[PDB]
Amino acid sequence: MLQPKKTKFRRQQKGRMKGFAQRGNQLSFGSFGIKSLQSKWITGRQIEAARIAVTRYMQRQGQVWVRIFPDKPITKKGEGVRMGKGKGAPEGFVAPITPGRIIFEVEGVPYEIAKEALRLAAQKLPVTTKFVVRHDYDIQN
Amino acid sequence: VTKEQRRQKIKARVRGKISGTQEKPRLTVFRSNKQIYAQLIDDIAGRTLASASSLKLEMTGSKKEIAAKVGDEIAKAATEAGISTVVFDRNGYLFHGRIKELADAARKGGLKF
Amino acid sequence: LECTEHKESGMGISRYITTKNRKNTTQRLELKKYNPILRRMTLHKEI
Amino acid sequence: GSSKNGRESESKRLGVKVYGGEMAKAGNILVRQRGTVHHPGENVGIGKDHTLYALKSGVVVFTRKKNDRSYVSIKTE
Amino acid sequence: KTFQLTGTPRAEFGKKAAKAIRKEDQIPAVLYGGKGEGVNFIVSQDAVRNLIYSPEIFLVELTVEGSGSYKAILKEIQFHPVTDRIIHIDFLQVTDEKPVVMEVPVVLGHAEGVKAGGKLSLEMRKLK
Amino acid sequence: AKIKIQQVRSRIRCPKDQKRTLDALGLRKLNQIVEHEATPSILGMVNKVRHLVLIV
RNA sequence: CAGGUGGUUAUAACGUUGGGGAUCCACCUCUUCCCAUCCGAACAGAGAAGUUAAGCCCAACGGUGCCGAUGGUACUGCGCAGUGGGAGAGUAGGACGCCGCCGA
RNA sequence: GACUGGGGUGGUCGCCUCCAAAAGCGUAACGGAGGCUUCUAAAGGUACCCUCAGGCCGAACCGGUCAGAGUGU
RNA sequence: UAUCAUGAGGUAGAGCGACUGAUUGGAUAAGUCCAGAUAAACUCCGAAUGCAUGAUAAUUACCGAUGGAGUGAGGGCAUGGGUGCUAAGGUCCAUGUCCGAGAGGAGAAGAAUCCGGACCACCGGCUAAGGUCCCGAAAUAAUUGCUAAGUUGUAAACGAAGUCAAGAAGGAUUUUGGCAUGGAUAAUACACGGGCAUAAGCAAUUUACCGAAGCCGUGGGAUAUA
Ligand SMILES: [K+]
Ligand SMILES: [K+]
Ligand SMILES: [K+]
Ligand SMILES: [Mg+2]
Ligand SMILES: [Mg+2]
Ligand SMILES: [Mg+2]
Ligand SMILES: [Mg+2]
Ligand SMILES: [Mg+2]
Ligand SMILES: [Mg+2]
Ligand SMILES: [Mg+2]
Ligand SMILES: [Mg+2]
Ligand SMILES: [Mg+2]
Ligand SMILES: [Mg+2]
Ligand SMILES: [Mg+2]
Ligand SMILES: [Mg+2]
Ligand SMILES: [Mg+2]
Ligand SMILES: [Mg+2]
Ligand SMILES: [Mg+2]
Ligand code: NA
Ligand code: NA
Ligand code: NA
Ligand code: NA
Repeated sequence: MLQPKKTKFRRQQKGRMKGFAQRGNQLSFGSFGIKSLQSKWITGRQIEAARIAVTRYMQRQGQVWVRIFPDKPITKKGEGVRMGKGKGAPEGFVAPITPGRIIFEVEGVPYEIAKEALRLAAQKLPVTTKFVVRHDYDIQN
Repeated sequence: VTKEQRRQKIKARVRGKISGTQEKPRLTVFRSNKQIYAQLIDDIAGRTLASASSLKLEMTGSKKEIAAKVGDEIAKAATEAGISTVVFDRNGYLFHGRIKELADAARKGGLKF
Repeated sequence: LECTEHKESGMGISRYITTKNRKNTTQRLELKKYNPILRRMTLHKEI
Repeated sequence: GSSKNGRESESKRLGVKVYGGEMAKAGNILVRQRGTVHHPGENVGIGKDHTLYALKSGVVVFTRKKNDRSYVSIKTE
Repeated sequence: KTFQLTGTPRAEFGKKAAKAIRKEDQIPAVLYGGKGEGVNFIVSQDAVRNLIYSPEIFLVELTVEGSGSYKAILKEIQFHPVTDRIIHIDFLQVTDEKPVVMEVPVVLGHAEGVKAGGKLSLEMRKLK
Repeated sequence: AKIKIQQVRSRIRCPKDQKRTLDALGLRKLNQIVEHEATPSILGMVNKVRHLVLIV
């Protein structure tokens, strides 16, 4: 489970996700990847499940990069607790993403293997996804 | 820490309080290893009103008397230019020694300050 | 240990009210202050 | 349970009071600030709490010098 | 190692003009470098095939309808964050002197070769 | 040098500054027409309330 | 041939390479007096033994800093992206200052 | 005694600073964080003179590259 | 209120090899270098709006002093946020707006959604939103497409691609668009408001017309300024 080793502040205001991702929207470090098409909070459990899927596929070959990191703490109130009286109990960390942000990247496997593995990873994520490849890629060899 | 920057800091400190106008011009002094130069400056215009130095002036062998002669000369030049009130600028030097003699001689002359 | 201090020895009388730390300054504080009655500077001492 | 927060001090109404180009009488307060966000210049005095005020009557001028340092001055007559 | 391209002149600028250009399936492009002011023009998404391509095809010969003809190389490309479509192209005009640094594909220790058009100083490409 | 401005939409639910711009132009009723010399200030007024008025 | 003192927010700064010297500046020589620090290193005084080595000034250098378009994009006002405003970063490039007064 | 996402229990009640605060000022929550109920006879005034912290080399001292230190709280 | 002139910003955005926190790959515990990337309590930067002052222009009630108050339970919508579960017809602020204190028209019927501010009368006319087959006022109007599901006339991940276009690579493959199709679901009896319609559905365009207590016309009053 990805989460910061230390943090300055325990609580964070629930911000707002606004437009498209202007950084991290281009395939760097790899040849194939998947971009989000929605705005959402991605949890560490979802990230780990998707990474496990994409690594169980492709066998032992290739390399996989995860490009987002959960560093936003969230809280939950709890059953029987009324509104008010401060923040609730901490319940982990999330990464907020907007459409265009690349979540997963792979390199070192053929086109079909990459496409299938990234499909498998995308099926465990809470956002609809687009599969992308680097534009200077050669389809053969 | 070069002596140039050491004097530049003191020059900035002195200019933090002392500035010259057409009335009460700034009397700035340069020492050097020999001779001594005195200038009367109107700062709002960036224009020198009077000057004096010991480059063509030589009467004794000791810098204190030479500085006194320069002070008398600059008092004369200022009174000829129509200057009676000034403000002295240390120009980064301690007010003691040759500059003290120059200022004292300028007091013995005109330049009521 | 910080307390009110009264300076006296005027001429009515001239008083000044200041503060001091008595543990730090056990001895009596005495300073020259302006005297309105005599219109000059006189030595005032803590009472 | 309970919250350990809930405190806040009163706002001090800081900021620029007379902007560049306006006319200021003598003694008018120009800026309320903490420290020297703006430094005094010609015909401008600075108080104990770094309040900038006019020493004369004229037009307020804001200027910028080296290191983007901001100066407030008064142009008179 | 020589692409051919033609450009419709562009004189309207702004978000409105760029949207109007892109609605009819074309790309705003600028060309600068060396002496002389830059040239603004419009190319077509079909016309650009040096972008979705394996090699670094230097020497794009551009004929701009309102201007002369130049030999340039790809300098900057802007993509849409979501659709990955091409939204703007900037070309750097290469001259006889003033060598231009670019990226040249690597085969296994090989390259594609840059001696003409561009002078020298090729950095690398896909140095994995 | 002169323009005729006619109010064609209601000021109900419009912001108070737009209502005051209508008042400054002289339009207080629907379909009212005002004639003004087309100065930059008048044109700026018309631009501010452009969605409520028509130049005839 | 160099010095002093100012305006202009480093396009002005820093740096590398090379060249100065009859006097101008400087390094340099000595502490009796003025004056100063454990120390004449700094500060202060005494007059000319030697140096351009260093400071300083000049010239070349686009090296580190600094500045920086056009086009596009982000964002945004109008209660509709129809009609207006329009970055930041980056890329072309620029830049080894520009204006005064005094003395020689 | 009051506040109070019913009341009670628990917490809080005056002042200071940051964020919430939407690039003037102002602006709420039992929203998020911290402090105070002093101190200095010099830690006040003025003239004059200085410049921290960090990395490296040598063995508190030397050397030259460099706003991080301090400003009682 | 608008225009012009002038001025201070630290929000949106961006950036972080500018700092402080967090941080991902590497090439060579530590450090350097390269590269990728983040923030209410980060900033090397930095808008649009808003704000202050002055002058013009247009246009009506802005301040002094005094007599009389009521109110100090607010609410919905849009926008920027906190809180909550990016729940609530939830709750706490900010900027507008409306209901409150507001009738009239459309939406079947709805406090604040869309249009529009009612002096009185009229068996006159033009329009708004929205409409023109019948209930029900006005086109069974004109032209061109799409849909075959009565979809329509008032929910998703994920399938198949039913159909119509627009392409790209090489009759097959693949991409982008429109409209449909499965996923689709509880209890007194159901819904386009109903009839019903293959256009009387959806998209576009044009011309007429209908349509309010809005506007105009006619008659009659009242309250203020000139
Ligand atoms: K621009
Ligand atoms: K309220
Ligand atoms: K309905
Ligand atoms: Mg505060
Ligand atoms: Mg820019
Ligand atoms: Mg109670
Ligand atoms: Mg504010
Ligand atoms: Mg604001
Ligand atoms: Mg932001
Ligand atoms: Mg009450
Ligand atoms: Mg109340
Ligand atoms: Mg409510
Ligand atoms: Mg009521
Ligand atoms: Mg009302
Ligand atoms: Mg009609
Ligand atoms: Mg009918
Ligand atoms: Mg119906
Ligand atoms: Mg009427
Ligand atoms: Na509060
Ligand atoms: Na820059
Ligand atoms: Na830039
Ligand atoms: Na149905």
